[PDB]
Amino acid sequence: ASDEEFARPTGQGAEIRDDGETYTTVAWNATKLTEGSRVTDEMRDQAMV
Amino acid sequence: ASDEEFARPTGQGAEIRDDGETYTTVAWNATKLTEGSRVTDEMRDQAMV
Amino acid sequence: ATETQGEHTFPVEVLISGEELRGYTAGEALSAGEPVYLSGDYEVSASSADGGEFLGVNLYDVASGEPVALAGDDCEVRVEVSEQVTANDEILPDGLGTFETVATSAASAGVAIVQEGAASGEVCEAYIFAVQGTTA
Amino acid sequence: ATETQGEHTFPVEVLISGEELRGYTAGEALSAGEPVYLSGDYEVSASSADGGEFLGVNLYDVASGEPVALAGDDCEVRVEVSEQVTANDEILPDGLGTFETVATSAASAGVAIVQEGAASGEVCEAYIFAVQGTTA
Amino acid sequence: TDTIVNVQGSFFSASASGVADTESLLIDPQDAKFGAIEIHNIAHGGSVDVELLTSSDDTELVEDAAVTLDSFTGEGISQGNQIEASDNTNTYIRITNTSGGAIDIIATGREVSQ
Amino acid sequence: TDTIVNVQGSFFSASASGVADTESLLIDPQDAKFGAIEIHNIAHGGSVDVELLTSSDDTELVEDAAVTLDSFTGEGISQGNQIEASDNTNTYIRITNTSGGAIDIIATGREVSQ
Amino acid sequence: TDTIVNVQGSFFSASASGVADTESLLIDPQDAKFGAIEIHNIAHGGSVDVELLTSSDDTELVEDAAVTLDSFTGEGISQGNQIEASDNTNTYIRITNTSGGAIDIIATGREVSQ
Amino acid sequence: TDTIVNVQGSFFSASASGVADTESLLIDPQDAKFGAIEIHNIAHGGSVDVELLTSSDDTELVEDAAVTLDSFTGEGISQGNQIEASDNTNTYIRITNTSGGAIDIIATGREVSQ
Amino acid sequence: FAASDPEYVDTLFREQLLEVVMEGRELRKVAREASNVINANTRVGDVPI
Amino acid sequence: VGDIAGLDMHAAMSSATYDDGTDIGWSGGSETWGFSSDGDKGAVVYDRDN
Ligand SMILES: [K+]
Ligand SMILES: [Mg+2]
Ligand SMILES: [Mg+2]
Ligand SMILES: [Mg+2]
Ligand SMILES: [Mg+2]
Ligand SMILES: [Mg+2]
Ligand SMILES: [Mg+2]
Ligand SMILES: [Mg+2]
Ligand SMILES: [Mg+2]
Ligand SMILES: [Mg+2]
Ligand SMILES: [Mg+2]
Ligand SMILES: [Mg+2]
Ligand SMILES: [Mg+2]
Ligand SMILES: [Mg+2]
Repeated sequence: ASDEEFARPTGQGAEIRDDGETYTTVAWNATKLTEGSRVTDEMRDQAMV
Repeated sequence: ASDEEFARPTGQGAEIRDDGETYTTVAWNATKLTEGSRVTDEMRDQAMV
Repeated sequence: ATETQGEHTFPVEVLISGEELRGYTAGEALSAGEPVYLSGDYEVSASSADGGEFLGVNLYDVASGEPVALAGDDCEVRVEVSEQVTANDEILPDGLGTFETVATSAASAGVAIVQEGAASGEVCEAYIFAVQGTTA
Repeated sequence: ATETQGEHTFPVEVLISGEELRGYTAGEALSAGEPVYLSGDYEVSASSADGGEFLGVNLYDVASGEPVALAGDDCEVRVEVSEQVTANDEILPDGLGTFETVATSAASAGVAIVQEGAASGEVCEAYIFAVQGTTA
Repeated sequence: TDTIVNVQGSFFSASASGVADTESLLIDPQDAKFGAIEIHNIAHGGSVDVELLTSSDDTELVEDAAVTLDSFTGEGISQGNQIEASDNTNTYIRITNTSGGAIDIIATGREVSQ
Repeated sequence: TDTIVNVQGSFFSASASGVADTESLLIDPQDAKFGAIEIHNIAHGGSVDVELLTSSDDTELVEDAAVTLDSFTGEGISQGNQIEASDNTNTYIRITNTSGGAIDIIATGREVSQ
Repeated sequence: TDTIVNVQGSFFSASASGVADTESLLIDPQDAKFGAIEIHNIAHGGSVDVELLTSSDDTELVEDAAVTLDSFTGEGISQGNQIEASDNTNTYIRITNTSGGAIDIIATGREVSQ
Repeated sequence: TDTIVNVQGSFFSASASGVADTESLLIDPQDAKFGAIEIHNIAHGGSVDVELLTSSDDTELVEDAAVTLDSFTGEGISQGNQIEASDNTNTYIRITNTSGGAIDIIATGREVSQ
Repeated sequence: FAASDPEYVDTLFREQLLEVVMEGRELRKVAREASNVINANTRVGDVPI
Repeated sequence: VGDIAGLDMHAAMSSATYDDGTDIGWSGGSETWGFSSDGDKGAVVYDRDN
């Protein structure tokens, strides 16, 4: 939503002017964060951990 | 109202003297503050709020 | 403008009809029925002669810097004229707080049309149809 | 036309005051605050320069063939300008989706009066008071 | 070990524009918040006499003692002075114009404890 | 017995590159955080007139009093000054270029308590 | 990081008006609340001898040692001195008029710790 | 009543050994922990130009304004200067060798608050 | 124009005057707490020292 | 903060709210609302009932 404003100083009998609540968005665009690791079968067998 | 003053020293059987409450005014002159907005009926239906 | 009824003076009702009633700030002291133009941002001052300076007529007396109401176009108005006006005369500001005919001014088009004729210094009934500003 | 409040840009509300809001059909894709003229029967397209092509301003974005709401004369509007406007400047369509002054244009009469001044590319506040069609 | 930053003083100034052909600027320590003054700079838009006075009154000027410190000739600045005055010692500094017309006088310094 | 280290209070500087033949650097105490300044150094890439001004307005220079302190000739440094200016006393320092062309001006000193 | 503003000194002055042809102003550190004084300014309304004295009594001047520091001539100001005196060292400063007629004398300085 | 001991400053120095026939020592206030410097002593093993510069970058010297303060001939000491520079004003002091052979340069002063 | 305040401010109504009068400066009253108070039997009298 | 120097209410106000005369139809006050430079009025201490 738009910021709050100050009401307007006006004459008598004058039109009340429009300054309506105005809207926008922030767009999220979720980015795929990825991580890989590869290990050989002999490595997996021989390692202590 | 005027500020508080001090009573006057007086003889006995003597005429009491006058320093009564004196007055003034502070003016106000209110200004009209106005705010307006307009919404279409279709906007009013469709909005999530 | 004002109306004598014996010993009494009455204010003249500037607005005959219409809803073009819009809020501005007075750039000087303005009186009811006085023609005005934009001197600053939403700020209005008394019109000068020969056109290019008209937004509306001041509805009520104001001091400098106070919020003013104007009748703009599509208002029928009671206004004071500096010369004789007949019906169907086009009028614009005279620069004297009053209106004159297009025919008398150096301008070629007006801002209001006289519905009810008046003599010099008296109230005509006119319809506001245009605004005039800076064209160079 | 758009407004900045921090990092945010907001769509400007084209209409400040007025009730001269009228339905047409878009002859092309139109954007909010764009000056428009009659291109066919109840059909409006964006105005070219130098006058003779103004009915009002487009109140929201439309594709070609869609129903447009138009703000006519009697509307106070937030509109974008291509040059510096002072209050009391007359403005008319630029041909570029914007308004320019009568002084700059090859025309000699405008369609709106500037109520709040603005720089080039900024949003002025204006009152629409006239229509321009073809005169030959 | 304990490390503090020192701001070097509290500022004081008296100034007058268009002081007439025989008039003066009275530099009054009662205008200082700490009660005493030390004038370092006198900038003078023309010729001036500088006078130091003791008053016989605690708050007004009623000349008890007076000494003309120096006469400055032409437009310029005297800087790095230590002309000293306070309220409780009833001391005033007077800068008197001696030029054939009006001048501007700017005096600056710092406040000292009463 | 209590022992304290004194570091001197805030450095102050105003500078301009390529100031034109009749233009000026205006040293404004509003730029200091303590509100008041003492100018020790004026470095000039050509001849300059130094002028001390009082304003009639609290925030902008609208000249009330003006004294030309001195004129410096050629390129160089003036150091060991105590030219004094304050925002609350509305004093400003103007260094005006008087060379037949553009110069560089750097002025430095320290902030003093207002 | 901690920042302190330094207001300098506590003010000190002694003065006399119309001191006669061979009489003196006795500047006495007993009048300082910190017990000791450093005198910067001697304003003299005529010729004066400055004399520095130790007293053999704690509270009154009974001369033990005396030295005439300098002789000033005419009406004028001597400034930026550091002439120095304290009560526990029983030191007094005497300014003696030598003008052959009555003069005004103003001395100013600051209090120093005893 | 409270009595405090004042130890002055924090020490600042820049030095170069055998700076070449036309090269320079760049004194940078970023090397000081308080971010501003006041140079008092310049010792030079031969003739030098002293130059005061403002940078257009917050961290590196990219010359904006430049003034040659003075030129020192021969070998010796300049003392009691107050050449001032700071990091957030991006001020710099350059000592340039003009002797035509290799020289040693030592600048000393103290740190000042930013 | 139509009927409005600035036209008829002193002809169709009177500007309000507030029903409450606002007080001036009040001086601090402490003497009775701050001293020995004698409610004397006589206008003149003596205290033995 | 609501109970300092004998005061019993703190009324924290915004930077924007004083009338600087930049908004349309608002005719600016005499002062500067702020606390940054000479003549800046940064606080008002007062009787709520006056
Ligand atoms: K119309
Ligand atoms: Mg808004
Ligand atoms: Mg009687
Ligand atoms: Mg009374
Ligand atoms: Mg309307
Ligand atoms: Mg006194
Ligand atoms: Mg006293
Ligand atoms: Mg100021
Ligand atoms: Mg003793
Ligand atoms: Mg003893
Ligand atoms: Mg930097
Ligand atoms: Mg920085
Ligand atoms: Mg008795
Ligand atoms: Mg002030």
